[PDB]
Amino acid sequence: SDLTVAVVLPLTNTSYPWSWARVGPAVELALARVKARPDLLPGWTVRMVLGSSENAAGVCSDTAAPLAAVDLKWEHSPAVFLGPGCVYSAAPVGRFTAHWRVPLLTAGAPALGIGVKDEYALTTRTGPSHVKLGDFVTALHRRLGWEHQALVLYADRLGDDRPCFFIVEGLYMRVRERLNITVNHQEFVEGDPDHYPKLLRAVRRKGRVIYICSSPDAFRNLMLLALNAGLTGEDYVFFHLDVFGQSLKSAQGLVPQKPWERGDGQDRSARQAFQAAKIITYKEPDNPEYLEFLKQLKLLADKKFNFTVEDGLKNIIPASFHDGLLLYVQAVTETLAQGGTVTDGENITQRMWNRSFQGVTGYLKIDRNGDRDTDFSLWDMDPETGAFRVVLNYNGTSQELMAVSEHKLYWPLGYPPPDVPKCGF
Ligand SMILES: *[C@@H]1O[C@H](CO)[C@@H](O[C@@H]2O[C@H](CO)[C@@H](O)[C@H](O)[C@H]2NC(C)=O)[C@H](O)[C@H]1NC(C)=O
Ligand SMILES: *[C@@H]1O[C@H](CO)[C@@H](O)[C@H](O)[C@H]1NC(C)=O
Ligand SMILES: [Br-]
Repeated sequence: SDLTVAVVLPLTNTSYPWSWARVGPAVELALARVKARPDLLPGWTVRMVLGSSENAAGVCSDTAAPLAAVDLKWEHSPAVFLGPGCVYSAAPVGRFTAHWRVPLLTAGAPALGIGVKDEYALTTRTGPSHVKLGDFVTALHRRLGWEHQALVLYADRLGDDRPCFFIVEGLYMRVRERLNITVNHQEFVEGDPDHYPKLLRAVRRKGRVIYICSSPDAFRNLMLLALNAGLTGEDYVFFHLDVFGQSLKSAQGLVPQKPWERGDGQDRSARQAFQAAKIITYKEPDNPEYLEFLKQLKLLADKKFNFTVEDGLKNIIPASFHDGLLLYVQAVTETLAQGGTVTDGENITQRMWNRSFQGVTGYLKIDRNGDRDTDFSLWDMDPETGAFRVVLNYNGTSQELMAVSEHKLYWPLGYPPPDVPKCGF
């Protein structure tokens, strides 16, 4: 019989990490692996029905998505939902699926609010979530002895899925819960020169350990301004929250990363400014199955989905959809083996939560709350070359920070700055 999967993702817009053009080829690869394992889903064939989260304007919507989920639910009685990826689409869809007691799988929806599983029942997140970044910051602060204060600056585009707002919301709640520190925050608009005076005033008076969520250019600009104001690596550290690594190039091999470089006549000043800057990204999976996945994903997307998949950290999302689907397929199989059936959402979800699995993204742990443990990398500058590289990795499960390639964290004075200045703010 059929195990029907309902997909609510962006079907025509190709610009999201969870767009169908990237997730669809990944899902196909997953279903081919399943089809070649007869021990899986004994007497059940996975079929896919598709609905779009996009409004007329072509963006993922808080309206189009639940309307589509409702339609797919009536027409197909799906055993499970795949997606949505956008916070704004996921929020209403997840409340519906919870009410239907039908499992929803996603590698998007990183927002804090989705982690409230009393509301978002049977939602399993197999991609990153923003509280996990709070875990990473928590670890950093314990490693480096920062136990009092931090400042967060963040900005977003005109009005959308507000990635940076949700990143900060996630970071703030988790960090406050575990470290009891004071976390000042401050929103700004990127294209507005009126906002810079207040940003630089806030850096001066509100913190010394500083987190910035913004476009690569807004970060560079702020660093240049910080330098000109005599705010240097001795008293300050600036973390760029750039989870998908936009400020950095991919498939570089031995070509050194110089995120401070523009050829705009400020490169020397930028390099000098970036001595005080470190970059926080998701961890690039390093296992060989992943590189094979990327090879296969690229070929399939170009062939059947009319789309060129670029190298980048964004590709972890479709791979996590891939892995999530397989984790779900294993769970259903285990449920069938012990007398259950495919529509037993609660029993299927219990078998995914608090569990380890091996997939193209490597080792993956889903925590007790149904959210994947997320790994992070910290990049900083070789003072000799100006180049950036990964110097620390964070394992989301063990909560361990490990040195990478025997590198040392760069500090101008050889030790990190205190989070409170010796004379007060
Ligand atoms: C695909 O999605 C992107 C958004 O993720 C669309 O681009 C935004 O479009 C709105 C108007 O709808 C603008 O105000 C934003 O500033 C745009 N932002 C970005 C990031 O470009 C894009 O138009 C969509 N494309 C299609 C064909 O539907
Ligand atoms: C992360 O730590 C966990 C828990 O010890 C371990 O299972 C896993 O193998 C680690 N991840 C990697 C990629 O080493
Ligand atoms: Br979506």
